Amino acid sequence: ANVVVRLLIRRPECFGPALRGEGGNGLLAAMEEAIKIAEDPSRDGPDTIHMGNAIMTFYAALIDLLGRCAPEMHLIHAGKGEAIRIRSILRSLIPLGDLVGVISIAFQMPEPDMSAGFCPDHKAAMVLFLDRVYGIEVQDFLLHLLEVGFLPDLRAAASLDTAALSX
Amino acid sequence: IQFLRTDDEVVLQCTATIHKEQQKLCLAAEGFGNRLCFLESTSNSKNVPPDLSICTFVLEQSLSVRALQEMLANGHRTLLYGHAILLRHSYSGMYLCCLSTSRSSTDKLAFDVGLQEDTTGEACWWTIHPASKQRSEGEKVRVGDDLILVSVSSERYLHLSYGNSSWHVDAAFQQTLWSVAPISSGSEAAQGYLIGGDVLRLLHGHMDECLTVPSGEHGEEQRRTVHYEGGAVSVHARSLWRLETLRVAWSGSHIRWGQPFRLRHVTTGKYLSLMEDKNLLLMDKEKADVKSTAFAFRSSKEKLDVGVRKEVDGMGTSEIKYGDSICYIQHVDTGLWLTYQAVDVKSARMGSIQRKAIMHHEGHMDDGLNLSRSQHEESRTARVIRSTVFLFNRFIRGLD
Repeated sequence: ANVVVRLLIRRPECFGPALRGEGGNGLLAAMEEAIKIAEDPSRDGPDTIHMGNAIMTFYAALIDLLGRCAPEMHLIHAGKGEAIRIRSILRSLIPLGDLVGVISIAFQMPEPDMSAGFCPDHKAAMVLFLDRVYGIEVQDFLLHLLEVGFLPDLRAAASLDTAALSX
Repeated sequence: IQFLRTDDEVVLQCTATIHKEQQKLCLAAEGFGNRLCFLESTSNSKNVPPDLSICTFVLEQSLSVRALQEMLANGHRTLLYGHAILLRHSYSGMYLCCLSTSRSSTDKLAFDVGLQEDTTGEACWWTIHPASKQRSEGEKVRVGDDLILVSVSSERYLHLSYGNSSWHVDAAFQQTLWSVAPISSGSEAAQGYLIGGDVLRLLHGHMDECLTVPSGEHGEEQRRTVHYEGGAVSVHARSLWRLETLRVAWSGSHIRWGQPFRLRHVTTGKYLSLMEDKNLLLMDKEKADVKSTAFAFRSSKEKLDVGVRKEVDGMGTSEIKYGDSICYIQHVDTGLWLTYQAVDVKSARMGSIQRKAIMHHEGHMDDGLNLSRSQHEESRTARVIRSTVFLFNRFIRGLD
């Protein structure tokens, strides 16, 4: 994990251009535009590679890699200094509000439609990154996150009778 | 071949190639009033001089990263590649460190670099690495080597970020050249002898006067005038001068006869300048020409030698005393010499006793310039006075 962070910071171009660069802001606008690419067929092969879905999977994989690259479950992080250093590096490199906005998108719940778009597994990487990098000991933070990015998805999951489309 | 041994004054420069032109920019820190660092242009020094006083750093400790972490979890050395150094600013006395806030919006991940008083923490330490394959870790660093510094805390590179007006150095992930120019090697600085970059003043053998300017009761146009004054002015803030040498390397060496350097008024920040239509006055840094503002000291009255010394790379020879060293000011362009006048007519002779300075060929054979260094305490007091009057005047104008 440590050498992975060292190499990724030595070559910053490994990160997506919308995150890393003097250009794009971050994951929020990146995934807004990704949803736009998935919706608009002018940006694909006229089974084709959905460019928006590809961007979404790349960013989700990067977030999951960073989250699993987070120092620890705070076993050694309590007494270590290098672990705190790596965790601070991860925090300062990925804004928290960006992650909150990414989680709070509230994808639709569908007759079937296509899963080559904003898949529910994309937010799993964000949840893992939050759990392993930032964590939850703050009451109003937990309540705000639940109110904004968790309740709509919970309601969408619960409002199911027969049309079992996405497990 | 000279090694960088600890307890020496150094200057951290870098080379920037922007807009298809090359510039040499130094690392500077004001110290009092603000914490963040900025840039001083040693290049283009022919009309705008660089403030070498606030660009000087001293290396306190040179330990391994590992010995550093042992000390954290708890003697003239030689610098080795791969160690971690502690850069204390020469003037302010604080320490260079990696900050936690960011001002340049162009870098959302980089950190700023500034000064802090406390040595506790990994922010104030900078590990040192070579910039060439011929030099590896564990090697001694010579003068002029291509060095690069990484923050121990954030593991971020001492990057020279670029902006339209945001010319900062930040803690980024892209490397940038950093060269170390020696100033004072930390060797035996001969006590009682003049050293480059000092803040001192001049006195007379049988007059007890100093070359000063009018006090703050008048406007700065009136303060631009230069004269001699005695009495309580012997120990004041406006009676101090700084010898700013043109060279950026070994500027804090022993100053010798005939070499050129500017005289800076610490209280006002202006330099002594001459146009032939008038006498010498004080003017700001935006037009400080080398030929207009360069001077020297001679040990006699003749013109036997002018262009005899060109450059000496090192501490130099310890020649000029302070007490028993009768120096004579000589301009590099006109070769005119100091003279005291009697402008105050007999009608006002009993009042304010000021005898103006006119720089002339002949002079009087009674000058006897005896040098006297001002202590670090009042030199710092004078320069912080200059900084605070500048800031307060800016605030006053902005609010008015």
